[PDB]
Amino acid sequence: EIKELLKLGDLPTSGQIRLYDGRTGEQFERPVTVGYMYMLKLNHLVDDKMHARSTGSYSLVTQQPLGGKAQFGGQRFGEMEVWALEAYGAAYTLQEMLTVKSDDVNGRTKMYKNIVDGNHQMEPGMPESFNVLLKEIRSLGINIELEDE
Amino acid sequence: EEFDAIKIALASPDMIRSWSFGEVKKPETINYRTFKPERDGLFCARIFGPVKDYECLCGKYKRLKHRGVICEKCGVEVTQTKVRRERMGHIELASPTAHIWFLKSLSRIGLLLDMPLRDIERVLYFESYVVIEGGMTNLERQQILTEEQYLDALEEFGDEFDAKMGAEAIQALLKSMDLEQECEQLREELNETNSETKRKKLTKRIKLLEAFVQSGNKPEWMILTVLPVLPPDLRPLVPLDGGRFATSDLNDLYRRVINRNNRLKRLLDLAAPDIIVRNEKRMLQEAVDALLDNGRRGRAITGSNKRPLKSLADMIKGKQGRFRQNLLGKRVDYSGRSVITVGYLRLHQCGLPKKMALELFKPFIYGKLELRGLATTIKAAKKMVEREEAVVWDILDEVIREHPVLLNRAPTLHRLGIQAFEPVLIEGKAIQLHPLVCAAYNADFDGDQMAVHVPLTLEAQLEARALMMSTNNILSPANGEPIIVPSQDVVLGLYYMTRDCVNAKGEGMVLTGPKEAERLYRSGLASLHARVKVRITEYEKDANGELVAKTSLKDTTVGRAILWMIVPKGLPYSIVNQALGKKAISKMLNTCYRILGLKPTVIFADQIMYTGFAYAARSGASVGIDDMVIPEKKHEIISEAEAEVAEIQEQFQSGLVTAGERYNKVIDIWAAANDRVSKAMMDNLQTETVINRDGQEEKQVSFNSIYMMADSGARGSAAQIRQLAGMRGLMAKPDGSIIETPITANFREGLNVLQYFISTHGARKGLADTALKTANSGYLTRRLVDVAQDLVVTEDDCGTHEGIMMTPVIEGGDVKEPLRDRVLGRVTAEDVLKPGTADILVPRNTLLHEQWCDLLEENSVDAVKVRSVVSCDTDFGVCAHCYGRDLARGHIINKGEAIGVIAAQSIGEPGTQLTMSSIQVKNKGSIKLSNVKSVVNSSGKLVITSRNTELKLIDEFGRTKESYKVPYGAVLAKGDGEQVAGGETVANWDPHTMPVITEVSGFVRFTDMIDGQTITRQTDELTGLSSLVVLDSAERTAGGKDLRPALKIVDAQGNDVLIPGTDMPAQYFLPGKAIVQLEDGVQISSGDTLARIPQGLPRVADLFEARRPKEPAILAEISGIVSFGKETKGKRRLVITPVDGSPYEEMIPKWRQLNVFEGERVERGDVISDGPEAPHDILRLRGVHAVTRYIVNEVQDVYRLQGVKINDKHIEVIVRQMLRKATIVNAGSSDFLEGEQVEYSRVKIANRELEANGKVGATYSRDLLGITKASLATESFISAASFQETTRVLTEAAVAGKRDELRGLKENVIVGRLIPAGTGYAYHQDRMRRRAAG
Amino acid sequence: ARVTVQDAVEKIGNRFDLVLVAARRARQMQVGGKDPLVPEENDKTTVIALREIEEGLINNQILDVRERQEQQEQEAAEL
Amino acid sequence: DIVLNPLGVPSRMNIGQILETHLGMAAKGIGDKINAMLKQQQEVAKLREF
Amino acid sequence: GQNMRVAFMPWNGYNFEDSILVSERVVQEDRFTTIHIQELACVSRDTKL
Repeated sequence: EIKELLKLGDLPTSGQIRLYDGRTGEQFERPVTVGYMYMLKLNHLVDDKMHARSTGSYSLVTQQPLGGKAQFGGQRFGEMEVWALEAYGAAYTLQEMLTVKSDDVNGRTKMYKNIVDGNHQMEPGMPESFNVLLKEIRSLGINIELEDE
Repeated sequence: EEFDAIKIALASPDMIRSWSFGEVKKPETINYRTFKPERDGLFCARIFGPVKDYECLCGKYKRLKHRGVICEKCGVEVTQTKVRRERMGHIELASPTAHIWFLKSLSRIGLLLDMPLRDIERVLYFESYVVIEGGMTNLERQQILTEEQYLDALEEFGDEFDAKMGAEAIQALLKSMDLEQECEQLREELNETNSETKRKKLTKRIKLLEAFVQSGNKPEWMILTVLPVLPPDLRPLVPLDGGRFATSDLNDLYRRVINRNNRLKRLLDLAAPDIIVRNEKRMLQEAVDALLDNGRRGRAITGSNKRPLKSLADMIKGKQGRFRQNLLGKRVDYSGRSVITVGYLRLHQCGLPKKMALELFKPFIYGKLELRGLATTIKAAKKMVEREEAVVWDILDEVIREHPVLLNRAPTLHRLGIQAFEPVLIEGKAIQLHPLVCAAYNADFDGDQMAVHVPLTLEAQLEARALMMSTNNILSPANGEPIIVPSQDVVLGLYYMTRDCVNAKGEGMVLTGPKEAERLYRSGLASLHARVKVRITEYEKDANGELVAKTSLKDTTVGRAILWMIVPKGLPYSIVNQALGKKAISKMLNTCYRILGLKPTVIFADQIMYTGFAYAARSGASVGIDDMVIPEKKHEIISEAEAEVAEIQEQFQSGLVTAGERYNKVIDIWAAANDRVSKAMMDNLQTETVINRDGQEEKQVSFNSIYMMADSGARGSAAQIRQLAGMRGLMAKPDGSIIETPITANFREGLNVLQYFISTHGARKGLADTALKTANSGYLTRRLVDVAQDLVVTEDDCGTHEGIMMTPVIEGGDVKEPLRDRVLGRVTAEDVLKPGTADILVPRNTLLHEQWCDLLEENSVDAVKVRSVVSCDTDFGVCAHCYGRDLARGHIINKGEAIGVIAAQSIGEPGTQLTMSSIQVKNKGSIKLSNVKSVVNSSGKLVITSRNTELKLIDEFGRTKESYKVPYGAVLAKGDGEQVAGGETVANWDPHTMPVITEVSGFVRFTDMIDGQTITRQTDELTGLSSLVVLDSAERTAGGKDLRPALKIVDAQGNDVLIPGTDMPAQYFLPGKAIVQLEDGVQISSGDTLARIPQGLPRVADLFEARRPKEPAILAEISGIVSFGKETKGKRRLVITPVDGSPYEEMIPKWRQLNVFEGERVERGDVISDGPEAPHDILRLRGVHAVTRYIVNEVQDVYRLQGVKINDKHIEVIVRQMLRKATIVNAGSSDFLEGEQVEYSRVKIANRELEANGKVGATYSRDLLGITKASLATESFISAASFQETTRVLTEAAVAGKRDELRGLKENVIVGRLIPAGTGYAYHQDRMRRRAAG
Repeated sequence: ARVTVQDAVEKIGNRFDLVLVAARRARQMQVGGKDPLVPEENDKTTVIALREIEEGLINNQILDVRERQEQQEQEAAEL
Repeated sequence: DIVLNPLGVPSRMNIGQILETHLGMAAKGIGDKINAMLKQQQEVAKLREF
Repeated sequence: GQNMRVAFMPWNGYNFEDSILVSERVVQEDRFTTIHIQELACVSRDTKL
């Protein structure tokens, strides 16, 4: 029936025709199937998924950046990517990704300050997420300390 | 500031009051009219600090005029609000209460007190008394007491004895005990009785007593007397926008516990009846119990929303706890997300949207724009970037340049999921990704997202440029093959243009170079596929690094000549003079890498990418209905198959064939019809092109578009075309069985409703399996990466002894992987020598790169012993030489590289893809029998009388080509060392009948078989040649079952025929199901028989779990004569009688067929019973090399089934990490049989056998644990607590009082320091140098 | 050099040390303000160090002598 | 106005898009002939017959 | 949705892996332009201040 309908419309039976390139303007080696197809515009837009965050809000209990485009949140650096980085051996990238990016209250501020001053120097710090863990374990009834030198 | 270790122990009231800055007494939290916390409440200002920084509650002292004075009006010290996150508080409990962790986790006060948990629970619930002590002999310490007998004791004795109820009773019990007396008593009385059922429990009691003694933990501290409170900000009560409030459940739990504590305090001074005070004390115990762990002891306490309140142990454990959700994995700054689109881009570039770039780098523009002096202040710069003036872009284009940016695609299965690209600014909204890295990312352009991260510091940018750049990542860490292979369009273009046609255009014309070939093709005077003669100048580096040129005239196609302008002056023209499919392109890129280097490789990859895209576009390829040809024999085949379908149905209705045979026949005929259809379709599709050139007709390879994209391997396969055009084979219903009616139709012809419904079963099955089993795959990957944290190369050469043997995989059938690739990249352990004697190629260690592999395969070497990770003698790591060359680079691996993580990632990445009588010689060779007990049968041939013999095929060179298994009591048609060709049935044996063939010849008289007690008289009804029948225990009389019926060999005089050359008597014992063939009086010759005895992803994840198989194969750990003792008491017993050593009695199943008999001799580590082999037994009996080989082979089988290739060194590293614990049999420095890390035993004996001492150290035994047990049993509790069963490991650490040297990668990741890998290794070595010198 | 780091390692002897030495150079190359011995040719601070170790002017053995001569002459000037 | 990869058809096995493409070509061809003969207005009877 | 011409052919790698190559003409005639309605709420409350 498709062949009969194409014959009725003065169209090739095989369903493919020769096209010429728009740039150079010569016929392609082989016939190319061209017809009309019903496309759909899906709800997964690109501007709804576009997002980026340099410095914004921080969570309250754990002092880490929030998540989600709606609240201008940072991307989640999961544990699989931490595994990937430590597989690479990039210890410094990991250190900044764990300390001066999210949970160093006096670390990220001075990293901001010295980046503005054009000095990309690193000043590590103790993550706040570890201090809350220490206080939580200590408040559970079991002593936890740090053996200083 | 800087520290060394983390100390964990129990906390007594002393420093638990020291931490507190006050004591809470009021349940009130915050006022309702104002919102200032009340005095001594849960949010009090004095206890925890001011609500606003540098401001008291009143305001007498503010504005830093006073630094830290305490406002006398209220009592809050003027300071920051950050301190409010660290200030502690305590609650004084009226009655002591029991900690739940040391009560319910298995019991930790039950062991200490020796009393069962049931009695402790009964006492704690105020149900039964316990006698703390008794001055009389009638009562006894630690005796339970009901109320009636308690009153009887009270009226009998009164004050002489002492019993009590409640948690104070447990506290009194813990105070009464003295640890030294138990220490000196239990150890002294342990060695009198070797009762193994109690040896373990008394050993762990001794260990707990030692831990308490030398840990400084007084056991009274286990019972809580004063309870701390968490700082208020960690349990915040913050206002919401709509005037509401939000708080953690910890506020609820604290309010409950302090309300009940105050009520108890009030009740005590009221002299309330004892039942009400007991009820209140029990309520306090339950409230504190719920606070520490809600749903652990009783019913979980729910809030106003009917959901259980989470305790403060619920929020440090599990998936949602601080460890996994906030410490290991962390939200990050300077990051973005966008959809992924295709790139013309270079391999080291990514298309970054300009709109995202200004946001990501915003501080960088601020700083650069201040430096340029364009805006006076930073706020002015913020205004400029908010207006998006031209200057901000003029700053951006040079801010980003030479500043690499990471790209992440979740899930990051392996190390390649994170790569660094040099940004290029694009007008748009989507991330442009280079197509060559899509395969590594496992990303398609169907809506997938991408996470972008920008490194900040110089060290981070340098690391991204040096290690993370996509140019550096060429070969996968799993194995040496490249990972930038062109996927689908490039290969299609190259395959299309490296073709030939018989009479295309300008054929046979001779050209002077590839340049005029390209000009000819562009001008249209010559076709792209035309056999032409082209003068081609290729280069070769036969010289010592110098390139020599040879000019020759070759016949080829125009497209192949055009390719030659891309090859980088180091490769032969023969590499382009073929069809150039996917495999060809991959191998040609690999050769370009191995011969030239890295920069030519990346330039070449980019150039062939560009050419493939351009010529695929120039070609024009489409899929149409006419492209799917249909054989004219399809309907004929279908009708011919239905003919025998109908005939088989009529045979079934006749009744001469049952259901099973009919099923098998119809399945077979349908499969044959399907194969015929597929053959016809392939025949019509592969050479359908019939064309003529100056002749009659000539048939060439088809130019059909679908065949073009199937042959080149761009997309699809020959198996997809079968169901694209021919029938859609057979499918199975969910139960597993296969539907007999096939899908005779295809997708070109469409499907019936029934056929579609049938196919939907399989579609749904596969989709559900894919959606399900990759969760288990991810869990397995996490478990694997947990144990292999600490594997970092530390030395270059540990100087160890011999390593492990290496052999090809010739066993089973044809060779799968030869010795060429199983040893490529290894290091030898001895002076391995060529087949010619005294021809040595290695001085005990060398890198087996390609040249050495070629030299080895040129010789006839088949066994090489290489250095392995498991054999490495390095303490706390491995040495580089015991590992081998890196696979991502090809050179010897350098120190500091974390090998465990890459190993776990590499063997966990393919987890998703792996969701699911006679012997005939095949090739010419030498029939070789290894470990054979040869004997001659009655026909003069060679027969076998052992099970440890294997059939080997030895070629003219000497190396073994084929291996086969021959069972005991088989018949061979050929002798040993026979030069024969393939296609001959050499070995024959009955798969059901198992013979007891006698090795010697002599008279056979029936001895020790008395009828009516052990045997039954049964005669064959057709042949008449029959003898007495021996049955098993369940079928024979128990009267004669005491002695096994033995049929010894005698002579005319009546004496035993001994073994030729040995004085041991030769007699045969008859087990059950043994019917003697020959009669009495007649005899047999050598080799003749006396009696005839008739006979996935979890599949690999269980290997690392060290799961015990359901029916393990029981072996023997010592040689000697095997015998049997006790019979038919639950299960048969076995006796081992070695020549001089001891007796061995163990347990064997009599319902399982054995390998040896009463009169046979077996050796250590031999198979007596059949079944799967347990890895623990393999380690126990044979060496660690054997278990490593077994695990490696069994794992590699699963991957070879799915066609996934992984280097073997990635399995044996994890196996090495499995074998870290040891058990001690001797003594001298430790307990009698305590478990201990093997390296600790090595460093213990490193001086007891050195000059420091003659001999005191104890000998050990290797111990294998499962992957999870190995992960939890680590010297560092921080690594274990962040994995699984956090409560248990924290309780063990608390009681034992352990400390961590912070050696592992995960521990430093949690703390936030440099990981000890790569650069962090160079930092930690300096730290160790500083610490060593003080 | 600029896209690949192949010839740096032979001058260095290791890969994990090249990042350390390059960062150590770029520190006082950027904040110290001292003129790089390799030319500029419109490059960034983190890549001119890579080019310098490509042509291998500096080494860790010689990276610790010019910084002690300067301080010793400083103290000579003070005293 | 849309260019699609031919390689996405066989491995993915969604052949219905090719048949839909052929139907679309046929339907638009019929529409083009109708529109071409309508622009000239030959006869109402001729349009009815076609 | 809408229906328009479609060609099955690899174009310079711009439809490399399920990507779509689209026209400027289809943008000119707004064959896929869509309207989105958003609601924004401003609330005035009586704070104690």
